[PDB]
Amino acid sequence: KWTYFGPDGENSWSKKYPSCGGLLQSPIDLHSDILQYDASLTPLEFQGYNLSANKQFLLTNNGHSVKLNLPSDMHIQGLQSRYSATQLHLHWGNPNDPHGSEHTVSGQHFAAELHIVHYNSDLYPDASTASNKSEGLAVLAVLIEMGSFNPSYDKIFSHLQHVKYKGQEAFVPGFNIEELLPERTAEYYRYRGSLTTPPCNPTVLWTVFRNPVQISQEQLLALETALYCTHMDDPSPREMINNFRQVQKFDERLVYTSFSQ
Amino acid sequence: KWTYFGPDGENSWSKKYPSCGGLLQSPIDLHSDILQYDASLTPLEFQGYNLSANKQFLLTNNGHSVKLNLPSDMHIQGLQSRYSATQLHLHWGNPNDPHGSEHTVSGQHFAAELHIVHYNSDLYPDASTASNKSEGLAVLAVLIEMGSFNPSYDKIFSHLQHVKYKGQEAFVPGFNIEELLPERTAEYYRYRGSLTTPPCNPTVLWTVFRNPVQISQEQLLALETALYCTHMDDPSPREMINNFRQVQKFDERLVYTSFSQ
Ligand SMILES: CCCSc1ccc(S(N)(=O)=O)cc1
Ligand SMILES: CCCSc1ccc(S(N)(=O)=O)cc1
Ligand SMILES: [Zn+2]
Ligand SMILES: [Zn+2]
Repeated sequence: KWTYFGPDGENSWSKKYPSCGGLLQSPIDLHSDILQYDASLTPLEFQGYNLSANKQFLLTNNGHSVKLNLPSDMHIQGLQSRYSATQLHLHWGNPNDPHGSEHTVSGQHFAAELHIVHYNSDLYPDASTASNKSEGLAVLAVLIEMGSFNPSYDKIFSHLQHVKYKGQEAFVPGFNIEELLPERTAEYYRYRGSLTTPPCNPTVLWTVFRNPVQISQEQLLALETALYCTHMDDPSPREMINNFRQVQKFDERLVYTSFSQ
Repeated sequence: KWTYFGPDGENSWSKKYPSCGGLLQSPIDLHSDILQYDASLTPLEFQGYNLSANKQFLLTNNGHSVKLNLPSDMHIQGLQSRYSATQLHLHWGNPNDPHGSEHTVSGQHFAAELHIVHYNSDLYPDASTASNKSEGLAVLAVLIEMGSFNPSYDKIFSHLQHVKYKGQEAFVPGFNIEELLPERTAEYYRYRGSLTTPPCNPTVLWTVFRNPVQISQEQLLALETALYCTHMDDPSPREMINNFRQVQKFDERLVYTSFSQ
């Protein structure tokens, strides 16, 4: 239907998803020439991130990433409208080239990238309806690099073996999703862009935190090697690797920063 | 009517040119994880590059770049067949952002890039026929950085006001094409890839020289302001700027280097 490789990879998405060839596409390279400090960019507030340890949240392998469903009482405060959470998921490379973030900074990929997807619940009833509408979506992006073991990311990664194949689903006990955010969340890049996968709707307000998080080499290896993008009984299995989009052209536009220094 | 910007830009080329969505696409980012030294990459020799100043060669704006036609007696010695020259041309950015190379190195763009296109003349009678056969083409790529004025490049650039519009033709006296190549041509990157424009045929043996050449800011500004993709009489003119493709996924390819450090 769509993939990140072969005949149905990214250069072919615009045949069935015309917005993939339209305006405002993400991701982009965040580089100094196009950065502009904007003192209007104040800190976001993450509300309802501390998920009940008494509730369970659905983890799925959807054949393109691993996604955790989030509840709509979790939201971002600080934007014009409230944006309520719908899901999180990740993008990564492969062990021979372990640099699979979607955004780059001064031309450099990070190892991986987490996206916490929210929709404008003041204007729209659910994420599906908001997804192709004005001001519809807001995604937070965390850049990931190898470093220290990260116990919070392991609250997700410990479940990967239960969602190895496309279609499979596991339950994850609530935990504080703010633990997956980096230091100094007040420091971020902000621009108007798009979903980085089909349908590529140009309806995303991006917030990419300035500082990366760390995960260990073993945790990064697990994320790169645990999943397949095929069904369990597919006689031709494919490993889920390199599930990021290449950077798009971004011309005569700025990315605004909440930091100058 | 494919372009580098807008609805007919590069995410849409695969709608009309299926090889643009196929394998083995160029350009690519040259970075350490995918480099491997190959001691079998011996030096090329450039034969018949010193074109007579008393002869003249056709310069044409083809709607996508500016190209200089080259004579078939100009050839590369050192591949497994003789490859004869057919044309050279360039890719570049724009006046406010002079960063328009096609290949990148460790995620950074150079100002511009020169391609000297050759075809297997042992097997094929012309470059068009060669272009759709396996390793039918060999392209040399020179990375261009903003630096000193370069009198040799100016033997092309001094004619740009005479090929401003699509289809226009000018004559350039012969000069020594080897003066467009960088220092230490024995140091290069080699990989199997494709044309970087439609029809994106995967039939190119690429050689990217390790070292860049320099042209001045004034020479880049001339190149970036002289030319149009449209005909002289077109009521909707379009500036020929940013005529480079984004880098492509490396579909399990390595890039081989003739230098080990
Ligand atoms: C509400 C849209 C659901 S589909 C979807 C597709 C891609 C993204 S991304 N990678 O965060 O831009 C997020 C969501
Ligand atoms: C012989 C093929 C002529 S068309 C052509 C199209 C693209 C290239 S490129 N930019 O050198 O890959 C070179 C030639
Ligand atoms: Zn994503
Ligand atoms: Zn070219």
